[PDB]
Amino acid sequence: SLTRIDHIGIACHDLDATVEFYRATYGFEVFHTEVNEEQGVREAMLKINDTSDGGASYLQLLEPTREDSAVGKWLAKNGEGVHHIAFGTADVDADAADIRDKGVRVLYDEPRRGSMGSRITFLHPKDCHGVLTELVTSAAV
Amino acid sequence: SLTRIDHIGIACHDLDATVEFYRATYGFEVFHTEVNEEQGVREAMLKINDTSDGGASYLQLLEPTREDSAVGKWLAKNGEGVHHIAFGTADVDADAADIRDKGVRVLYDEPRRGSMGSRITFLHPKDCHGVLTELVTSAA
Ligand SMILES: [Co+2]
Ligand SMILES: [Co+2]
Repeated sequence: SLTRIDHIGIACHDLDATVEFYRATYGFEVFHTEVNEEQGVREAMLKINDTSDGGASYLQLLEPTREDSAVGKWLAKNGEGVHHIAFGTADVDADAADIRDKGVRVLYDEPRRGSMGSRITFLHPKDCHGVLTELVTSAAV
Repeated sequence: SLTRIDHIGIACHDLDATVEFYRATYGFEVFHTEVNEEQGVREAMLKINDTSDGGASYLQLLEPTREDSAVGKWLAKNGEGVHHIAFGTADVDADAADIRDKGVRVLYDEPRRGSMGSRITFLHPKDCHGVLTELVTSAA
């Protein structure tokens, strides 16, 4: 079951400049930063609030680490801005299987590693009225 | 201060078809629907979760009622997709004034009515690294 907005993915050319913009303008601190070599992105999560399902809502600021990354190619085409939205669930595997069975294109055959040890998958934006959509389960405890 | 993600604003050609997609695919349902002739939209709010500041987070699906709308013009140029993000605050007026004073332009000189009797304003996307950013104070 999708029970929260987990994050908004925001692509930027310069992660350190964009992080400083969110910090200086709104007072939002970096919760966690990491590099995902497989995706070719450096990410900063800014925690905005906690959620009623036990999770949290973040801004996920993303910079490409190389030209051949999905995010680097998206930025070259569209400029900086909102890249994707993410919904949280206790069961990414079951939800992804349910949505694939409805005919939605699921970009990965199985969930992959995401921010802070999460497991994630994506839905094709052309099946989601133009919105690149991520499904997220937080790290297991 | 900005204490939650209040909503994601998603522009679409056909609100009813888009709502059915979110209902059928994710099991979301419509919390509130309204026609706003000032903004020139029809909008549906789908409540996804409650938030730790006492508010809630929504998807806001927006269809144009006329082509001379911020949203109607944006769809012609961009196609369907994410149009804005919105942050909740207890005092939209105070936070907009503080943010203007930092050099980020505010699109309205005074806040306007938004969905569900909220009080809203927007920050200029070219001052926000390409993200059209709304500030929202919910009704009592
Ligand atoms: Co993400
Ligand atoms: Co809005």
